[PDB]
Amino acid sequence: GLYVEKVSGLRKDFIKGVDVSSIIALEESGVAFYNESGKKQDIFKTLKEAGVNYVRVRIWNDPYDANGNGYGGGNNDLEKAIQIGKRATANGMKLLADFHYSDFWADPAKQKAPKAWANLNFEDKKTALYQYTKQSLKAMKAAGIDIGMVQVGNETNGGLAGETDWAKMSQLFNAGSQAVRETDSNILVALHFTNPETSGRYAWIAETLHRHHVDYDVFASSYYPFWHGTLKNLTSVLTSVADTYGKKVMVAETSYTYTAEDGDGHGNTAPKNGQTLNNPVTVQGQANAVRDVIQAVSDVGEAGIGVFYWEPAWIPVGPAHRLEKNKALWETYGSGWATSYAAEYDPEDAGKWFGGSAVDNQALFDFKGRPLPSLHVFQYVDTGTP
Ligand SMILES: [Ca+2]
Repeated sequence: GLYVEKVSGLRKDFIKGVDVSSIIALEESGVAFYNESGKKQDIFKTLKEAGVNYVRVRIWNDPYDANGNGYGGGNNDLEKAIQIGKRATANGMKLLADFHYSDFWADPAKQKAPKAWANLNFEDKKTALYQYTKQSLKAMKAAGIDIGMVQVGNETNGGLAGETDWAKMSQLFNAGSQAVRETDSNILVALHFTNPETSGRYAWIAETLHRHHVDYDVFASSYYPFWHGTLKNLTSVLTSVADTYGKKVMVAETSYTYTAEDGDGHGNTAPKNGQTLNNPVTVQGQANAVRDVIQAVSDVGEAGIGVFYWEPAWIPVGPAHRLEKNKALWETYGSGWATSYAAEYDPEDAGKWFGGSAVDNQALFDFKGRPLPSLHVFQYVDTGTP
């Protein structure tokens, strides 16, 4: 019994995607997913029947230490990207290649360059980034993966591949963009930013990108109601970018908590005090959250092309009361957000906060790998619930 009010004015070709980057690590850890009926089934087939038509995957250059131990977080590299890509294509879903251009998590605070580009002069790093993108894409193409979109960077609010100067950042952006353009004209190029609540932040970035002639088609944004202000602001701030620079807009990342419980043993990101919780922390609440973001992006008009749910299947590898036994898995398969081996690259965070999943209570599947009714949100927004 899940209610979802039809999204008014939702376009038929609206992108409904999910980012299941951790799916491979979880699978190797023994985690399994089922369907409505309760029978074991490939998550990708389940996602398809749910109305999902796009899949996002993060890609790190070298998410491993000198000895080959994954930093965790899914150990996402070009290899896993292709594995995931192939499966998505096999299920009639486009792929969104999200290049972090880093060996590990990239966000508004961490934009470290791949160890390989560690000490390279800007000129050489620029050409390296172009090569990497070009090779990576050609590789995916060879595997026969349907690539529909490419993200040049992840939440590049203040940096990219060790670069923090917007003049040099723009050049790296075009470098990656150039590779995409040469690979296929139909592929959309997107830049990803976050923190839309910051007064005039997106307006400034849009203008800056334009001043440096950065060639991109989609202006993507993250959206987590816990900290990113109101949906009215999101819609508004994105509409400006669209109207003023004629770019398509979209939400690259978003999610919500369906339970306050942590069934993994590793403390979760939400919910917590100080965080904004406009919807109840329940399956219905989570569905409302997603349905509203879709509405918010749709209200942008022609420019709003889609929404991406972030990690809807990063469920626990085992019960919370097996912490010790889980730690083993997280460490061996990198099925957690980070492994101790990531300390060499990020001694700050992952260095002494490595562990399991922090978003298992924000998935569309339960702790047992079974789909929650909130997974049907992707269909209901079209018609609604009887
Ligand atoms: Ca957890």
